[PDB]
Parts: sequence; structure tokens; C-alpha cells
Amino acid sequence: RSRKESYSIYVYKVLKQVHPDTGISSKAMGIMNSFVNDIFERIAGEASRLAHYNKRSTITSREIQTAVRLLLPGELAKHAVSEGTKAVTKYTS
Amino acid sequence: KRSRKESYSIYVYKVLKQVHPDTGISSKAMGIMNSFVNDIFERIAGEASRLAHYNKRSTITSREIQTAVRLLLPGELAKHAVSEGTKAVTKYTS
Amino acid sequence: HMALKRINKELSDLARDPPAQISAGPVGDDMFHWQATIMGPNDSPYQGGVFFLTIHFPTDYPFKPPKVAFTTRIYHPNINSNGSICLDILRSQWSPALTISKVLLSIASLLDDPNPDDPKVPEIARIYKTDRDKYNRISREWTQKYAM
Amino acid sequence: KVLRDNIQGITKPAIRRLARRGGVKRISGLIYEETRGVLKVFLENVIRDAVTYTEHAKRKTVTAMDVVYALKRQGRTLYGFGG
Amino acid sequence: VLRDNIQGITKPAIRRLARRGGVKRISGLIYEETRGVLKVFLENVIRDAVTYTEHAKRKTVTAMDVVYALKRQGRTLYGFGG
Amino acid sequence: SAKACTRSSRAGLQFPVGRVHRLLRKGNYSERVGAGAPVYLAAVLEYLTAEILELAGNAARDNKKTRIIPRHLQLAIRNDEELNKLLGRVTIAQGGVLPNIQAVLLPKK
Amino acid sequence: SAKACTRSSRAGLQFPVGRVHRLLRKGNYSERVGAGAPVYLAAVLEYLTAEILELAGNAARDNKKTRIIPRHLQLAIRNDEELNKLLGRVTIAQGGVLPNIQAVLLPK
Amino acid sequence: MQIFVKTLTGKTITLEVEPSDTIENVKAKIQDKEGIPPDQQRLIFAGKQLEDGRTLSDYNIQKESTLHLVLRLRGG
Amino acid sequence: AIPSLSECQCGICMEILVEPVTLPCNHTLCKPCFQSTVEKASLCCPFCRRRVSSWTRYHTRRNSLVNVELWTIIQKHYPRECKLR
Amino acid sequence: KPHRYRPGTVALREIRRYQKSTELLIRKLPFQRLVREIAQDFKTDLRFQSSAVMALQEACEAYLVGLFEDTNLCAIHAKRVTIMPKDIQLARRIRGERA
Amino acid sequence: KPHRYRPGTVALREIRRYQKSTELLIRKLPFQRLVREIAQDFKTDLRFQSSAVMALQEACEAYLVGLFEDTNLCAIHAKRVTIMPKDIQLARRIRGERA
DNA sequence: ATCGGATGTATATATCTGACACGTGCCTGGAGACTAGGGAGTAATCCCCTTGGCGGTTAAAACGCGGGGGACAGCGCGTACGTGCGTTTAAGCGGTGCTAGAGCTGTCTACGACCAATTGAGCGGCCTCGGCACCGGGATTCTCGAT
DNA sequence: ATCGAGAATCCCGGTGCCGAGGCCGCTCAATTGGTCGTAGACAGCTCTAGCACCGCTTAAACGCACGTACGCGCTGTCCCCCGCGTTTTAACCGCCAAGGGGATTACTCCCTAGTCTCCAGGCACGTGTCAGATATATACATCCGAT
Ligand SMILES: [Zn+2]
Ligand SMILES: [Zn+2]
Repeated sequence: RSRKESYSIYVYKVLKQVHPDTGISSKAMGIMNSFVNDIFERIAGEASRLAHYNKRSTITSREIQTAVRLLLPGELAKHAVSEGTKAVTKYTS
Repeated sequence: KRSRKESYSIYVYKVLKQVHPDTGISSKAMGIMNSFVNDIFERIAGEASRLAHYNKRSTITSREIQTAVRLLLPGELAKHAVSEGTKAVTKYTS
Repeated sequence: HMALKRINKELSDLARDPPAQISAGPVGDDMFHWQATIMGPNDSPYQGGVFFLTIHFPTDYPFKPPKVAFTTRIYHPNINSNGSICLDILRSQWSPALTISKVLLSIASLLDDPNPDDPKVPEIARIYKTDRDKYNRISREWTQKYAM
Repeated sequence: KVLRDNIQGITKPAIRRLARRGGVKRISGLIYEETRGVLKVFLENVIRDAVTYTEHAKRKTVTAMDVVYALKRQGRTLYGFGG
Repeated sequence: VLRDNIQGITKPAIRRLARRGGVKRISGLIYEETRGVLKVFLENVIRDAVTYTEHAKRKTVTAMDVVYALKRQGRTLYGFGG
Repeated sequence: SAKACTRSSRAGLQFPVGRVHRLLRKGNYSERVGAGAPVYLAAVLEYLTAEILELAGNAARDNKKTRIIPRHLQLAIRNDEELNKLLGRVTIAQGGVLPNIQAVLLPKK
Repeated sequence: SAKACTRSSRAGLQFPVGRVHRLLRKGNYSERVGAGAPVYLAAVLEYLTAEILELAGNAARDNKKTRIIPRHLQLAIRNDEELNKLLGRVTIAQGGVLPNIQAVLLPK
Repeated sequence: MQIFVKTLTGKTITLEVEPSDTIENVKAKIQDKEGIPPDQQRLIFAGKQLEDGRTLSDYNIQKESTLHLVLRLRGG
Repeated sequence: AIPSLSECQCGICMEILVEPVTLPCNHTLCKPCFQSTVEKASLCCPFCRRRVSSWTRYHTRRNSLVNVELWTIIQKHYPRECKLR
Repeated sequence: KPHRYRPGTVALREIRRYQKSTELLIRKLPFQRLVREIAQDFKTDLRFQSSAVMALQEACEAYLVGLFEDTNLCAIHAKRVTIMPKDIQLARRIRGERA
Repeated sequence: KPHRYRPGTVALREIRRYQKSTELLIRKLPFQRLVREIAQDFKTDLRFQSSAVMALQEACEAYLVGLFEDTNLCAIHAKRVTIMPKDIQLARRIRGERA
């Protein structure tokens, strides 16, 4: 057989972190996988276009931040930027 | 002097002289044609790159470009563009 | 197949009224292969020049152009040593309505005067555009020792 | 094994059911033919791209991923079938 | 500083746009709605334009930023670059 | 940070970071990929997933169930304002539609 | 075809094969680019450009002008079903709109 | 004095020359016998390209030394 | 009147017209030659060298390439020529 | 003597019931036969995965539901409760599907 | 005694005139000032290239012309000749700009 | 404004079944250490173009008035669609059999990436003359009040 | 059905100006030649599931009849855009002047790709059990005719 990667265990961990009691079915799990893939592809493509637009050749954190500010609506954009910068700051030290 | 900026101006002018032997074209129309060519190039190249990534391939072969042309263009432009591309490749390889 | 009949009419057209200073014919049984002889035009630096060339007919004619090659040696900016010829009608401006007589007379016209916009050989091209006399005498000691 | 006039399989009660889900109280008598035509056009548009996708890969069975991908290209992203 | 400038989109300047669009008769309340929707559309485009400008550590909104924002929104524009 | 634990645990994230890095490398997005991009991207993905899961769990608890079915996801996405705009073009399988009837069609008083 | 001549003329095209090849290779589309892709892509682009320009020139001649201007481009694009379908969302600067008045508004 | 050369065609042409001769003159001799112009000729001595200005004795060409030839093919 | 027998033959294949196609540049050639040219030639009229691509795109959807009246004339007036095809 | 509802309340009850459920609203076999007919019209001798047919049916049902919602909005805007083919045509024209 | 055109024959003349020309319809400086106001609302002390302002004006004019075309179509559908705010709202709702 | 049937929907209880949550083997992908070089950060300079200001002139906007055409409400007709019942049709479910085609593995050969010398295609700057903009006069054609 | 006056639009001829097309100098990117590592083309084998058939329920579809309520045409009222004339406001053009920051260049350093080694995190497979669906029997909200 061939191993097929997925975001299953991580989404289950997040669900248990938020709602320790409720479960999740298989169809909802596939829907969440598709949603995560779609958002990933959108943000990565926007970051790539932004990097190419400024005659650059790398994707740093700021390109991802600008892509997030472009894509997500207002309040979601602010919360996502705050979470991302917090994670990067905690990671770098 | 100013750094070199590339454009499709001279080739579009050559094609225009090939179609209409005695018709000129303004600057704004040149800019519009340049933008149109760039946009279509970006569309076809991006679709072909995706479709190559789709089947775990690594090369953008003329098959991928042909499929992207069949997808993006409408009914008749698809057939004519495919025929022209096949003609060009056949004449180039031999 | 269908091109064989077209070759028949082209041969008949060459037969009834052959053009001036040029004559072509098939070497063997197959009508695809042809060879032709061309004289040096009077208003040219190739006086008394005799040249031979070969013609290849693709299986899809006239929808595709035929191939030409100089089996002899000639000095010209638009012809290489091996005999390859770079003219517009051969590969870029070829149409099915054209005939072998037309391409032969176009070749003769090129031999009358060169085309400097698209030189196949650039060194003799800059030699020719430098001054006329150098091209003159180089064509001299090329044509009276190769053509004759 | 040819097929004919299978569009009649989308009967009047089925279109009535769809409109009832949509939020429609009263339905005219000429809606059904228009609905069938619209559905046929949409199916042709999606299936052409799906068949192109499954033909580029040198296969003979259309895969659900191909349909998902044709829908995504056409502008109607679909969730729940992979990707 | 500027304030109360949406009134610059004058009543004849909206009548002319409607005339180009193919409108024969115009009600007396169209102008306010048109001003509102125009302001919303401008705000939506200019936000992305300013974000593009701010990313490049610049201070001038070039035409390329506006063209890129319009292309992102799905309203591709021809003539000013690309 | 400590620079001794796993990368995902080091950043405080539950989503993988190495997998995101590999996807960025092999995704043909840029010739080079920075060392801080995967962390930011994983944080954004995890936040969005957490928010949608919280709303779906709220809907499921409202409907007296212990599992999240696609209907709960559809309700959670549509009822919110930001998420609905984000997923405006997305169609959820087995999602149905929100209950709304125009006021004109209702019977008169 | 015989080698030892510029690439754009080997296939009979006018658009630059080399420039298209460089753009495809360094444009960050795929790891490797085949040797036949640029020729096909250049042929498609040249075909489309010729299609646009022929109709634009026809409209310009119909307008008693010997120079193509964006109004002629818009008239050529919007009067063809296939091209209008292709360039649906695109806005041509200084292109105007097609003449069209609804029959109901006409005087009776 | 004859020289063995592995040309592109592989044919070795017998001709009496001397190492003291210049490259231009031997190239002209080849053009007289083989027709290849001096610019088109490119003699190869142990993988080294010889300039036309110099002579054969500079790279020490000896009796029947196995050399190579490549034609500078531009066009055709 | 009636067209001459010699003038009617195709200028490409030197033989009678079958399913003739009338170009917008009022040049007539038989459908096999026209199809072979559009497949392999430079998408131009061989004689006057003008593009027919937009015309071909328009006419191929409605299947109006063939000239019905000239085809009827050639088959009725010269049936044996069509039979020997 | 027999009790029959006023014309209209049954439609409202069906609307309320049908906006709560999530199953599919078209019979499986006729839709499968129709999609097979279209496919074999495009390319002969084709085979279909079951999931592909299910995905096609789901997409078509969602699109039709959205179209009917827009048509109902148009019909109510025209000071009517019934939907007519001109409502569907206008909705398609505004959405830009047919231009 | 003075010659007055009937109400209706002048608007059609304006429609015929404006659908043939291509110049910009809104005045330049008021539009530029409004754009600068919005920009300073977003970020303070910005500068604008004239090409950017022209592009913004072109996009806005094209969008408004399209919106008025759809509004007129809806108004004609509603058995009227006058365009009303509800027409604009319905066209925007169907096009998906506000839902 | 009720009041009675009568109908459909909502609620409480047993049960049983298949999908979800968890446990285990393992192997492939991720982590750790080290090296080289180019991409990007930073400082400095130039000059392009953006902002600001004045004066004029005049095309466009603001305001007001008379009125006619269009929006909107009210009524009446009848026809098409909703609701219910009996009947015919084929969807739905289970069970079995067959093989075409998806999927995986092993060889290896030819296509594409890399690098260096080289030169001509294409870009920047100049210049000029013709195509288009503009003005002024006249011919042509819709428009409307009056017959 | 029409004739004619007032007004807008199209044609034609002459003058002028600025930008589009061609030319010259030059620099750098495409070309050509050669080498090398690996991607996919092909042959072969496995085995999954897509297709075809058959029988039995019974649920959804179909056709018909009755009635009513809503779509549509018609009329009447009134009020609000429209067309035109007059006055006020600021847009547009040409002009000058200052400097901010975009664009380019040189230098350096440190951040990431590439390679090798190693090991454990996640995937495939298997198993138990309980959450939800279904059947069955009451309780209540709601609708419609009749006072
Ligand atoms: Zn013929
Ligand atoms: Zn012709």
C-alpha cells in the first residue's frame, strides 16, 4: 500500500482542546481536511505572488502576514496576525 | 540610463504588419495588447504547472500546455489554438 | 500519392516552356528527387558560372515546401559552405500555390543581388557591406576556380 | 448501449422538491422545462472538464477527484470528497 | 485634512453615468444609494492598494498596486501595466 | 525557546511544522523558504480550525448531540458573519440550507 | 527542420521562443520545463494576438481611421461571442460600452 | 611529411607539410585540397584549440602525430 | 452563363472542385486542399495571402463552408467528373 | 364533511420540513443514467466511480437550490409569489452566467 | 410658443451620445480629493501617482456603468421605466456583493 | 372572538447495530550537525516627479418653474395551480459472478539541467513628417404643434 | 392617414501640431557545444471494484377532479422628474518653484540549501462498545368551518 498523509490527528487534538466531550464523524473529518488544504493553498499562493512582485526569491514571515491581511476579513485577519506573531516570537526564543 | 524593460511590443507590431499591411497602432493599444498577452501567458502557465503537479510529474511537456489550452479557451478557439500549436511543434522538431 | 500528379503537371510545365538559364530534371525513376543547373546572370559578378543543385520532394506536396541544396561551391552571404540557402520563400514564405519554376527563379534573383538583412554568414556579410570591390574580387577568384 | 431522453428522469416532483427547499411557495407550470435545460447545460459544462482531466492522465474511469477539481476550476469549490 | 467630500460626486455626474448605462428615467433617491455604493467600492479597493504599498516599505501608491488589487478582486484592468 | 524539544511543541502549536515546511519546499511556491514562514502559517491554520470547531461544537450541543455532522459545520459557518464571507463560494456536502422564509409569503394575520 | 538558425524562425513563429522559455523556467511554475513547451505556448499566444488584431483593424477601417485605438479593441472584443466569453471580467481602459438600448424604452 | 588527423568525417588526407609553416598557410592548403575555409577549420592538438596566428612548431606537431579536426559550423 | 471546364478546376490539386469553399477574398478551392492547408499551411489564402481565421471560425460553427449552389452546378452539369472522383 | 387544508399551508409546511433535512432530493438511478449519457456523448466507453456520481449530484443540487432562491427573490420583487421562466432568465442574466 | 421637446426625447439623445464616446464622466479633482480622503483614513501622509488615480477612476466608472445597466434591467423587469433604490439593492444582492 | 374536531408535529422509552475511539507494529519522513555562497540588509547619491501656489476663462453646476407623463392604488374576471385520492411504475435493497483497469515494481535509456565563450537581437535615445484634432460653413434628418 | 418651422446631427474643406515610426549605438541574454544524473516509458503482475444480472417490496410518481385565489387588464388620481432659462461656482490650463523619496550601486555577513546519519511519529490494520437511528405509544400546537 501507499501512505496518504492528512491533518487528522492534529484536528482531533484541537477539537479535544476546545470541546473535551464532543466527537466528530468521518464526513466532517474529510470536510475539515479539505478546508485546511484550501486555506493552506490560498495563503501559500498569495505569499508566492507577493514575493515575486517585489523581485524577491524567499518567503519570510512578513509575506505570510501580508497575505493573511489580504485574504481574511477584518476581525479574523487581526486575530490571525496576532496569533501568528505570538507563535513566531515564542518560537524564535 | 534607465534599466532595460522587456515587452512584447515589437512582436505585436510584426504580427499586426503581417495581418494588416498598412495599419498603424497607438501606444495605449500597444500597452493593452501587452497586458493581454501577459495575462493569457500567466493563465496558461499556471494551469499547466498545476496540472503537472496533479499527476506527480515534474516536467511541463507540450501535452500539459495542450490540455491547458483545451481547458481555458472556449469551444472554437480551443480547436484552432491546438491545431496551430501542433503545427508549430511539428515544424520545429523536423 | 496525390502529390505525384502535381509533380506530373510541374514537369510538363517545365517541359513546354523551360525558363532562361535554369533547367531541371529527375535523376532517377522516382520523381521526388530532382537536379537542376543554373547559369550565372549577365548583370552579376558570376559571369559564366555553372552551378548544380538538388531538390527533395516531401511526401506531402505542395502543402509542405521542398528542400534545396547546392552540390557545388559558391560564395554568397546567404549560402553556407554545405549549400544551405536562407531565403524567405523556402521555409517562411512558402505557399502551396507556388511552383518549382518560381522558387528556381527566386534563387536566380537572389544570385543577382544579395540580401543583407538576414545574412547566413556574417563575416562575408560585413565584408560585402564594407566595400563593393572586396566582394567583387572575392567573387572573381571564387567563380573562375570553382564554377569553372 | 446508447441512451435516449433520460432528462425525463428529473420528474416534476423532484423539481418541486428542490424549489420547496429553496424557499418557493407557489410554482408555475413552465418552470420544469427551464429547470431541466439549465441542469443539462450545467452538467455538460462540468462533465466536459471532468472528461478532459481524466483523459490527460491516460485513464478510462473518471475519479471523484477529477470532478472535485473541475468544480474548483469552474468556481464552485466542493468539500467532502478529498483534495 | 478633508471632510464631507462624497458630495463631489455631483448629480449630473451620476445622471451621465446612468445615461451611458442605458437608463431613460431616474428617480430622486438614486443619487444617495449610488454615492454609498461608490464609497464602499473605493474603500474596498484602496484598502488592498494601501496594503500592497505598505508591504514594499514605500510611501507612494503606484499604479501597479491598484492594478494588482483590482486583479485580486476579480476586476482585471488593462492599460496601466501588468 | 529551549531549542531541545520537537519543533511543533517548541512553538506551542498542535499542527505540524515540519510537514508544512516540506509542503512549502515541494509546493513550487518560491525558490527559497524562510525559517519563520511555516510557524506563522501553522498558527493561522490552527486558529481558523479552532474557531470553526468551537462554533460547530456549540451548534452540536444546541442540537443535543455528541458528534459533529456536516449539518453542524454548515450551521456554524453560515450563522457567523466573517466565516460566511470567507467561505462564500464553498459548498458543503450534506449541508442543507438555513431556514428562512420571506415575510410576504407568510399568511396574513 | 534544419538546425543552425534562430529558434523563433525554425517553427515559423514571430513571438520569441527563447524569452518564453526563460520566463517559463525562471517563472516558478515547475521544477523542469520540457523542450517543446515554449514553442507551443508561443504559437498559442501569437495566434490569439493575430485574432485580436485582425478584428481590431477591421473595426478601425470601418471607422474611417488608419490607426488602432482602444475603442476599436473594445468593439472587436465585445462583438465576438468567443472572445467576449474569454475576456469576461476584463475591463479595457478608455474602451466605452457597446451601443444598446432596450426596446421598451423606445418611443411609441 | 604526412599528419594523421581524426576529423569530423574521420578521413585523413595525405599532404607533405612542415611544422615550421604557419596555421594560416596550412589552412589555405586544406582549403585547396579539402575546401574548408581557415575560419571554419579548427585544429585540435590534445584537446587544445590552436590560434591561426601561431605555427605548428609551437605546439610540437611531429611526424604522423595523431591530431583531431572540428569544423566551425555556423549555419546550415 | 456557364463557367469554363478548365477554369473550374482547383488551383492547388489541378482537378475539379469537390465541395467548393468560397473564401471572403472570393477565391474558390476544393475542400480537401483547403482542409489540408488549414491543417499544415500558414492559415492564409495561398494566392492573396490574407488571413481567414475569423471567417473560418464563424463559418465552421454553422457549417457554411461549402458553396451549395456551385456544388449543385458542378454535379448537375458535369456528373461524370464527380463520378470519376 | 372531509377536512382539507386551505391552498397554501401545505406548501409552507413542506418548506419548513425540507429546510431542516439534509438528504438528497433526486432519485439516484435517473441521475446516474443521465450523467452516463452525457459522458458517453463526450467520450465513448467511459466508466464512473460511484463517488464521482455522488459529487456531481451534490454540486448540481446545491446549484439548483441557489438558483431557485434567487428566482424567488426576483418573483417577490415583481410583486408576485409565483416564479415564472422570466424570473429564472433574469436571475441568470444578472448573475452573469449567460451575459 | 417657444419650442419645447416632449419629456422623453432628450434622455434618449443623451443615451445615444454617451454610448458612443469614451471620455471620463466624473470630474477629476473631486474624485482625487475623495480618494485622498479615503487613503488618509487608512494610512496617514500618503502620496499618489497620477496613473494610480486614473486607474481608480476608470475602474469606478466601469463598475458604476455595469451596476446601472443591471439596475435598468431589473426596473424594466418590474414593469417600470424609472430606476429605484430597491432595484439597485436587488441587483447587488443577486450579484453577491452584499447578499 | 371563540369554540369543536382533526390533523400533524413534538416528546418519552426499549433496543440493537455498525461506526468511532483506541491499541500495536513499523518504516519512512523528520530532526541534528556541518559546510559554502549567494541573497538580502545597509549606507550613500542622484534626479524624477509629486506637492504646493496664482491668475484667468469659461464649461459645468446650482436653482427655480411649468406640466405632462408615469407610479400606484382599487376592482373585476377566470384561469391556472394547489390539495386530495386511487392507480401504475420503477426506484431501492440483497445477493452473486466476472473481469477490465487502477496500482505497484523493476530496467534503463534518452531528455533536460549546468557551465563558458560569444555575438547579434532588442532596448534606449533622437528626429521628423503625416494622421488626426479642430474650426467654420452648409446639407441632411428627426421632432412636434396643427391640420 | 399628412405639411411645415425650429433644431440637432452629419459632410466637407482648410490649417496646424505632436507623437508614431524609423534609424543608430550598444550591452547582455540567448546560442552552441559538451557532460552528467535521474525521470518516466515500458513490460509485467496483482487484485479492487465497476459492471451486469435477478428477484421482491413498496415508496414515490402519475393521472384525474374540484375549487379558489392570484395574475392580469383596466381606470382614475396626483405628484414628481424633465426640459429650459438664468445665475453662481470652481474645474481646467498654463506657469513657476521646492524637495521627498524612488531608483541605482557598492559592500558585507549570515541564512538557507545540500549532505549524511539516526530514530520515533504517524499510518495501516484490527477490535470492542455505545450513540444514534428506529419502532411504538401519548401530549400538545395548529388549522379550518361555524357561530
Ligand atoms: Zn484541390
Ligand atoms: Zn484569397
